[PDB]
Amino acid sequence: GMTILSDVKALGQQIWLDNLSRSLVQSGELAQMLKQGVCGVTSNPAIFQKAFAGDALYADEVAALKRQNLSPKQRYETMAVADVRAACDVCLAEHESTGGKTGFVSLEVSPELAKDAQGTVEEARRLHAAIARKNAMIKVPATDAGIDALETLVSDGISVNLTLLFSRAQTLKAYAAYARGIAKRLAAGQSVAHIQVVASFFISRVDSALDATLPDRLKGKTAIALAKAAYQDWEQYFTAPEFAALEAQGANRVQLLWASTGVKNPAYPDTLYVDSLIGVHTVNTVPDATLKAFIDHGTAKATLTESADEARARLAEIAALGIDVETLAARLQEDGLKQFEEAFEKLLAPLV
Repeated sequence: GMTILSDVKALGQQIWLDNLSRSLVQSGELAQMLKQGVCGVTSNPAIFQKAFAGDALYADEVAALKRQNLSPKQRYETMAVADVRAACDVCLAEHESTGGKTGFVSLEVSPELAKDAQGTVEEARRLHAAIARKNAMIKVPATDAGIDALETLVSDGISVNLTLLFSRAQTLKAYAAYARGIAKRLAAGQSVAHIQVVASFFISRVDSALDATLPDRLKGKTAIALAKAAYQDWEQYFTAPEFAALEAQGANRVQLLWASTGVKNPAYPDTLYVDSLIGVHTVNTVPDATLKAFIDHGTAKATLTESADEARARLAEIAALGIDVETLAARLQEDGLKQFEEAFEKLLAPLV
């Protein structure tokens, strides 16, 4: 039942909604969710493409914006920033109640900037200022350029959702860049306690890529094993003396956020990813149908750290089979960027 969301909070994990639309906010539904245990919102270009295509409340907004001399990208941004700002207002009470630790809404920069660090910094600063809310996170793909940009944006005091992570190595690079930006701010005497970063590590895409050619004992197990190993890396990185020296001064840890947690293979229970990845100091962002499934028949248990030994053994067998998870991660990130760009171009076309 609905109290499972509160039960999961007690285990140290926030559950966010992986969807955003003008009607979700305007109808009052998002505000009711924030009272009933949803703790934040994520968007991406595919989410907006579907929202703009299907939500009736955009029609008048598009007609108004087509009366102005604006590029399709600025039409999109005016609509998207307005939804994000309205959602931030709904989530603000929650955000402020925890000292700025919860109640975030994420807006992703243009996919065409993914390999341009300076362009990414420029757009992220601009969108941060345009939303004008302390609980907005700018979402930035975790390419090498994105990790460069992350260090700068953190140095600038901006909260970031680093997305399209599939790699434990790349995630550790992101932690190091975060720590460099935090260290810069502390050395300059600037505040850090309100800077929040999440590392959105994708789940279902890994199993979708590998399962058809895996042996039976491994089907539907790789993504969870990778996530469990990533969380052990996280514990080790953030408790080490180097980060402890920063956390003593007010720095917040990065938190892992499980994304792509809707189950895509009907051979697996629809709550598989949410049930399997609950642990302290994490987030899981879920599409509506997965949130519904988890409320109905999910289980709140501290599963993320269970059986870490078996996770390691499975990842060792994945390597034994010749699957290089780092090569896979790069390919999955590249594919996700192409897919997001496809969705973005599809949403721009009706805005010309």
